Amino acid sequence: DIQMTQTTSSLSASLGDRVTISCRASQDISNYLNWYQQNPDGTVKLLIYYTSNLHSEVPSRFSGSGSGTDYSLTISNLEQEDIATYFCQQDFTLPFTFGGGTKLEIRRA
Amino acid sequence: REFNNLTKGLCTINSWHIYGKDNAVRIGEDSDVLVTREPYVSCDPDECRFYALSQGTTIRGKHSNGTIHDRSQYRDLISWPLSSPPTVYNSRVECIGWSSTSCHDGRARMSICISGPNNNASAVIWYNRRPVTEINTWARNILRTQESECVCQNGVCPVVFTDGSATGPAETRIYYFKEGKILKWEPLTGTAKHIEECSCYGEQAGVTCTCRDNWQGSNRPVIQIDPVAMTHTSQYICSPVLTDNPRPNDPTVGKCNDPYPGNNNNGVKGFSYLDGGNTWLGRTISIASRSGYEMLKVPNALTDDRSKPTQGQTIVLNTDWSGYSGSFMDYWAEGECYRACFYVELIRGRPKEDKVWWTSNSIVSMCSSTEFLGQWNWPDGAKIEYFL
Amino acid sequence: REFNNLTKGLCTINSWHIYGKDNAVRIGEDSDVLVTREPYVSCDPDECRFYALSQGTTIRGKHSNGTIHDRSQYRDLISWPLSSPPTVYNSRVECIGWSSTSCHDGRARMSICISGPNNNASAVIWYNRRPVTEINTWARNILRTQESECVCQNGVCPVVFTDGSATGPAETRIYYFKEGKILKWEPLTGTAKHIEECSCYGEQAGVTCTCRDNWQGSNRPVIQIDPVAMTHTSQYICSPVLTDNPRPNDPTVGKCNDPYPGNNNNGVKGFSYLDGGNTWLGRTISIASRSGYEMLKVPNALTDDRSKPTQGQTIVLNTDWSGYSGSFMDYWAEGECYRACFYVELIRGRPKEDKVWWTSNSIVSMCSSTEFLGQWNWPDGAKIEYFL
Amino acid sequence: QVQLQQPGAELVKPGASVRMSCKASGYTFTNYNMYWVKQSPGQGLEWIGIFYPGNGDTSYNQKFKDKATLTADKSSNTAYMQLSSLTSEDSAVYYCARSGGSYRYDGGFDYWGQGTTLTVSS
Ligand SMILES: CC(=O)N[C@H]1[C@H](O[C@H]2[C@H](O)[C@@H](NC(C)=O)CO[C@@H]2CO)O[C@H](CO)[C@@H](O[C@@H]2O[C@H](CO[C@H]3O[C@H](CO)[C@@H](O)[C@H](O)[C@H]3O)[C@@H](O)[C@H](O[C@H]3O[C@H](CO)[C@@H](O)[C@H](O)[C@@H]3O[C@H]3O[C@H](CO)[C@@H](O)[C@H](O)[C@@H]3O[C@H]3O[C@H](CO)[C@@H](O)[C@H](O)[C@@H]3O)[C@@H]2O)[C@@H]1O
Ligand SMILES: CC(=O)N[C@H]1[C@H](O[C@H]2[C@H](O)[C@@H](NC(C)=O)CO[C@@H]2CO)O[C@H](CO)[C@@H](O[C@@H]2O[C@H](CO[C@H]3O[C@H](CO)[C@@H](O)[C@H](O)[C@H]3O)[C@@H](O)[C@H](O[C@H]3O[C@H](CO)[C@@H](O)[C@H](O)[C@@H]3O[C@H]3O[C@H](CO)[C@@H](O)[C@H](O)[C@@H]3O[C@H]3O[C@H](CO)[C@@H](O)[C@H](O)[C@@H]3O)[C@@H]2O)[C@@H]1O
Ligand SMILES: *[C@@H]1O[C@H](CO)[C@@H](O)[C@H](O)[C@H]1NC(C)=O
Ligand SMILES: *[C@@H]1O[C@H](CO)[C@@H](O)[C@H](O)[C@H]1NC(C)=O
Ligand SMILES: *[C@@H]1O[C@H](CO)[C@@H](O)[C@H](O)[C@H]1NC(C)=O
Ligand SMILES: *[C@@H]1O[C@H](CO)[C@@H](O)[C@H](O)[C@H]1NC(C)=O
Ligand SMILES: [Ca+2]
Ligand SMILES: [Ca+2]
Repeated sequence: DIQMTQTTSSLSASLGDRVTISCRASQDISNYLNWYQQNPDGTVKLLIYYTSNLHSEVPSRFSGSGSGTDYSLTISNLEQEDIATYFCQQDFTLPFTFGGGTKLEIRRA
Repeated sequence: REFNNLTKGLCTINSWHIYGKDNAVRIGEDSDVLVTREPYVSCDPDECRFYALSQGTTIRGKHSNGTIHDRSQYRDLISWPLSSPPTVYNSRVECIGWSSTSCHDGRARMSICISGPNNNASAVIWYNRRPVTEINTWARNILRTQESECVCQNGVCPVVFTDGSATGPAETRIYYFKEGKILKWEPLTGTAKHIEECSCYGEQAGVTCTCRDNWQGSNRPVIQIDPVAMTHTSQYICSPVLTDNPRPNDPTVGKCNDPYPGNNNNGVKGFSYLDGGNTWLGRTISIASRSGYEMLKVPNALTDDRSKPTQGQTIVLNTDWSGYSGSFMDYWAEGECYRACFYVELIRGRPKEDKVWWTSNSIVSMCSSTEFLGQWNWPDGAKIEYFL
Repeated sequence: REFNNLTKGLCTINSWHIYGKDNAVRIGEDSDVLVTREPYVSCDPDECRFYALSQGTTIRGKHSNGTIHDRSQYRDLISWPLSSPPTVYNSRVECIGWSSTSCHDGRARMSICISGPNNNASAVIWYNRRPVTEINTWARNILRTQESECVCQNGVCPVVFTDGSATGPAETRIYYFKEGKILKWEPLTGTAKHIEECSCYGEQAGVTCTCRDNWQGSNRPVIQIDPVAMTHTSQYICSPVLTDNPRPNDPTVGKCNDPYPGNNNNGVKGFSYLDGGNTWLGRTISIASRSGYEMLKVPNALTDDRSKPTQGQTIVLNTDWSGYSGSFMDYWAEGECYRACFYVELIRGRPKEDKVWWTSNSIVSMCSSTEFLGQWNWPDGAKIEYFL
Repeated sequence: QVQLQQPGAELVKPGASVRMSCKASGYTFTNYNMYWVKQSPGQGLEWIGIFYPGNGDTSYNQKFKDKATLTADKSSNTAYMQLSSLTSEDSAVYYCARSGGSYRYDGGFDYWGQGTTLTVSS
């Protein structure tokens, strides 16, 4: 199937920080890529769709970009409430696939 | 009668007006309508009639259980009065077999039916109500052909067959018949990876066929066949408006000489009129099924690898089921240009609607207009709850 | 074949002899008769056949529930052998749509079918079994036409359409076709307030149509159309013998240039032969419904605002149901005068007989005699209790 | 307010069958494809299939064209998923989600249920 390569399942950062998550697709998905945030309980929320479109009521700080096989989510000012796992996904063709995910953490002493 | 000649060109297509619709399944629940599939329409110098692969059983009889199966010795190619339903009492068997095509060269009709077991199939070519030529299998693996009318120029009727793998390379040939006789044949060339279920139209002494790449393409192979020189060519619709199905979502740019990847080992018979800015594509609405149908103006869809729709027209809502579709034209209608036409086999029953044990269909066809007519939706119209 | 020509005049009408009657609903309960409505009859140089708007379902099948509804994508104009019932197996689809008209100019037939949604309807004009012209909606509000045969003179076939309000002013046009092509058109003039469902007859190179003023008239608008000059005129039957329905009781005097008031936003298609003293009117017997039918001699009914019947002839008892009715004539019968003819659609089922879920009909037609024949009543003949 | 309400957890004996209730409220049920997804350790997130209430259309992840049979009750506005022949490996978390493109297969899964955790044990 189209394999979704998400390289880095752990990203330490500090509140205030501009973090950037990257995603990879086996083949050229032509922008049909989305991003999901799964907060620690289980809530899977959608943020960006079709590479750059923010979903309804999604913080203006979240960015999404990338073309061809490489895409990326850019979180501007890391807030405590962003410490979740982000999953990229492609809907270019069936079946739909998801990357491995990337768990954001804090850099401390 | 002299042999026809692709003398004219296609008229400016601005709208698709309703042309025929036989509410076969509607009426079929209380009448003697034969179970069919793989329909199409063709015209002779004084009539246009529907055609299909009958299953040798009506819809309400017990012999309809199992009609999903598309190959048995109880299937014949039947023709019938434009827009009436294929009834036992009005249909006219044309030949025996489970894959066909038929064109009228001017003088008479040529019908071809393929029958036999998968590894041992044959195509008997009838010309004028009489069998005249036979062609045994070459790759011994489901010798199949067009499934829609063929086109002829000055006596020569090119026609496309395929014998082999339906999920890997195979062997297709362009046979050239005249009055039933094989004038020659040739293996497929051009850049088209796999060919299946070609929809051909004619205009300006050149035949154009849009087919099905079951193997790897979501875009579609095309075959520009020359009736006189008896050569041909192949490639793909450069357009990123993919028209096969299943199919991945629409890209920004498309492939011209190689298949568009994403989905493989599947597709549907479809068609298209490629006339420069005057080009329309037909496709299903769902990217995952044969539900809904639409027509779209995509100028230079054959050459431009970025071409996007500039006009449209729905035919079947997404919620309604479509199926195969193809082209045909009245090469005998009075006029200075050939009015492009097409039909969409509305499929009813299995595998989608499985409350019934049969699988059958009805036809809806349309032709072009130079007027910008308003659109209406054309569903099959039957209520599956009534056959329970 | 040369184009016909309204060379003769109407013969002296003294009696109406029986001409056709297909006991469609009678036979229909145990045969494969299509559900219809809006019938009429027309003749070509060698046949006269019935026509109607099929509903794409037979009477006994489950798909008849809801046939009251008069507009859907499952309706086609079908024609059939004079006096036989419209059976799936013998009917012949003519075009797709839910409003029509058809005349034969001598050489070939012209059929017109209107289909589409209320705000986006179109009329594709077929001439000789092939579509040739299309006309999109103008007021985007139920583009509708005659619902009975049209008349042609030397190649020109005038025909009346209406697009707009069915209960207030609208836009009607008199299109003039030749071999399928629009030679011209023009907006309605004359004193007629509203036009709908025109019944036209020809004689003496002039066409006469009697229509339906759904908006305000209980009397009926008339349109004297000239096929050569391609002009036309309108007014109303001066006669106080009102022929529309619903309709107020008969007055002593009538209106000639304005609609007769009392009942509005309703009516029925009807007809009349206006030939000086040789004039007969047709009308329903009930002033409140389409029950019963009668013919009456009302001399100078078109000019005389006081004219009352001098002869009569019942056709359908008051207790029996009638419906639409119109004119037609065999412009090809050997003779020195055109025998006037007419048909009355006997409506069975909903909304009147609501023990059934369908709505359908049968035809009874008659032509004139110079003899003073005795009268008989001609009901549909079916027993609604049998379809329960 | 799209709301795809889904039960907390299912407990079933290994080898049995089970049904995933996915009661949807908040929009025209008949208008949006309903997807199903499995989230398990190792494999991660996986799409099972799609049910389109508008006309009953379904498609499955070829790797699940046995394990699952999609269906839905239009009256109660619920979508369903019955898993056949449960084993230890079936223990994961199943989510039903709505399509951003409605009938289309683009626009991502705009709305998700809370997730039903299925358990296979004795
Ligand atoms: C003559 C005329 O006006 N025709 C238009 C027609 O008018 C009707 C009237 O509405 C009606 N009523 C009244 C009161 O007038 C009377 O009947 C009239 C005639 O029938 O209306 C239709 C319908 O809106 C209209 O068709 C559309 O045409 C679009 C062209 O538009 C523009 O460009 C023109 C010309 O330059 C310009 O004038 C305008 O300014 C522009 O708006 C065409 O784009 C539309 O088609 C897209 O949308 C459909 C849904 O509406 C899709 O199903 C269709 O496939 C296509 O969009 C898909 O594909 C494209 C191509 O890649 C993509 O860009 C989209 O994202 C979308 O893709 C997704 O859906 C596909 C299908 O499921 C998937 O396969 C794919 O992966 C994606 O998921 C429409 O044809 C007549 O022109
Ligand atoms: C050639 C011939 O003789 N024809 C007559 C026919 O003969 C048949 C024989 O009876 C039969 N048997 C035998 C043994 O011979 C064999 O078949 C023969 C031919 O079929 O018989 C009919 C029936 O009686 C007869 O028709 C009537 O004709 C009347 C003309 O009468 C006279 O004038 C002539 C000529 O000058 C003269 O010779 C006589 O001396 C006069 O009697 C005609 O008036 C009759 O029609 C009225 O009555 C009907 C009921 O019978 C109504 O339904 C009809 O509408 C009309 O009357 C309504 O309308 C008028 C006009 O405004 C009004 O005046 C009435 O008050 C009445 O109106 C009310 O009813 C309407 C309908 O419901 C409402 O809409 C309205 O508001 C009012 O409520 C009849 O046509 C053949 O000529
Ligand atoms: C054939 O169809 C019938 C009719 O519904 C069904 O009950 C029967 O089981 C079907 N055939 C088979 C082999 O199941
Ligand atoms: C038809 O077409 C060919 C084109 O080369 C031409 O040779 C021939 O003269 C034409 N024949 C008829 C029968 O019109
Ligand atoms: C359709 O007709 C049947 C047959 O009598 C009737 O019972 C049914 O209720 C009708 N349809 C509707 C929508 O009521
Ligand atoms: C028919 O009628 C017109 C009347 O002006 C006349 O010109 C023409 O000569 C006649 N045509 C035929 C074909 O009889
Ligand atoms: Ca393919
Ligand atoms: Ca009126």
